[PDB]
Amino acid sequence: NEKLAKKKIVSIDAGRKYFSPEQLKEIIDKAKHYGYTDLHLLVGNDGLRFMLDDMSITANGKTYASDDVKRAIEKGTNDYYNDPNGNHLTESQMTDLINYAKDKGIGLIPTVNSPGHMDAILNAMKELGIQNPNFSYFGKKSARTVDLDNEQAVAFTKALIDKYAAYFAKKTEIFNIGLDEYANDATDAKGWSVLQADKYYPNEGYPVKGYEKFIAYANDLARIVKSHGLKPMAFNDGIYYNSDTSFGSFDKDIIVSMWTGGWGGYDVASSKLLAEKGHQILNTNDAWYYVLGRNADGQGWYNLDQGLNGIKNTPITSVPKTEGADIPIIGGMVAAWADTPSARYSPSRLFKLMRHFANANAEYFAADYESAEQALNEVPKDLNRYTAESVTAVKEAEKAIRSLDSNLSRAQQDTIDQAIAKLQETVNNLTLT
Ligand SMILES: CC(=O)N[C@H]1/C(=N/O)O[C@H](CO)[C@@H](O)[C@@H]1O
Ligand SMILES: CC(=O)N[C@H]1/C(=N/O)O[C@H](CO)[C@@H](O)[C@@H]1O
Ligand SMILES: [Mg+2]
Ligand SMILES: [Mg+2]
Repeated sequence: NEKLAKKKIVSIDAGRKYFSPEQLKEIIDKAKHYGYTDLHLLVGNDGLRFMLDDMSITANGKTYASDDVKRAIEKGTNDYYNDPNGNHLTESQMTDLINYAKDKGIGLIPTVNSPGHMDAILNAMKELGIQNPNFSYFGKKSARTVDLDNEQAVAFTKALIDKYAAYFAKKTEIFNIGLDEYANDATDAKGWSVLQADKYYPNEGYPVKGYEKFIAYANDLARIVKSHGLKPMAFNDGIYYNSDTSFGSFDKDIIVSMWTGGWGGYDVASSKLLAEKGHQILNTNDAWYYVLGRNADGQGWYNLDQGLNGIKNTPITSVPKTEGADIPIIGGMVAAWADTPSARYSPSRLFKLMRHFANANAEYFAADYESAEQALNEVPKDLNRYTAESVTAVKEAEKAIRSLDSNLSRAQQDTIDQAIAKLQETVNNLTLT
């Protein structure tokens, strides 16, 4: 029961790349079928591909008009990637999508990423007329990351997150504020080091109070999200980067999506340290990542074969960087990404990844009762014209299906399937008096 109670989530990068309501519905269908609990839909991730009906934003002592914010975001997204399939989901489409998922017992968790992976928002701010929103590192400007010294750019971004969080209030549980990979383009993936550097290496031109300002920013977004009754979530890499607790403390109410154990020269906090600090953890192990278009061995990092191997070899309970500690989890999340958003989206490949994650951790995933429900619906309603003996058999087989534990896992699917087969057999054996 502890296993089935955890979240099982599929994540889809619909920030970089357009996904239609139809495509997303198909993903929800498969998520439900395979025993998942939630769809994690990035809508702000480099591109920004979700537009509310009212996008007016009040910040910087004015209001930026809804139609101007919309045009600025559409344009800004296209400058990142002008997807021939579409630009953004509308509010009507999102509301319907959330309802469609809810009716299948699937939750939706959105991400609108900042202060990194926000290319489109930075573009949109410039189109509105806000100056120099981008972070720069010794003359190299980030296309993805806002400068936390820029009060006007920061105020706008916070007000945009508030606007989205207000929409998602009461229709979702968790809002992912992201926070991953600060200035990864401008700093060669050393952005957290750069933000912390001035404290330890002063008078060398590193950003003054960089990391301290990042903690304040993260905590302000957390406050914003919490005000709407949503649980804030964020990726782990910048949270106590280098295990450094001396700059300040992160809001404990931020759920940590633990996706990386770090790499050479990129020393992230262990999941042990994060749990000890009082954060709940969603295991988002990059062992299971799939980047669209990288479809076989040799086709690059996070290719489909690598992800399928990661799923086979790294269970849902194996969290990045545990230090050998027992790390509790709220659930696990397998993620598909669109780093090259011109890549073809292949539903079958995504569904293979999803199916493998479910099968490899089958005790955690809900069983499928849909065919059992259908089988019961197909039983002839009136049995009077059949022999007592053949009728009793059908009634007992029906009882057997209705008696199944309603909380079986995917590991126990055969119990359900055998019960369906028995009912079908007894119905075919009904004999006219
Ligand atoms: C908003 C919406 O379309 N809801 C439908 C639905 N959402 O998943 O599928 C159910 C069947 O599974 C239908 O009974 C619901 O009417
Ligand atoms: C939290 C996270 O996963 N961040 C990035 C990532 N960094 O290595 O890997 C993915 C796959 O390349 C990218 O799509 C993500 O934007
Ligand atoms: Mg650009
Ligand atoms: Mg009926």
